[PDB]
Amino acid sequence: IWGDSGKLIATTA
Repeated sequence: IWGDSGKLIATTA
């Protein structure tokens, strides 16, 4: 996981 643990969609925010 490159950022969020679950829904991995933290591109701009």
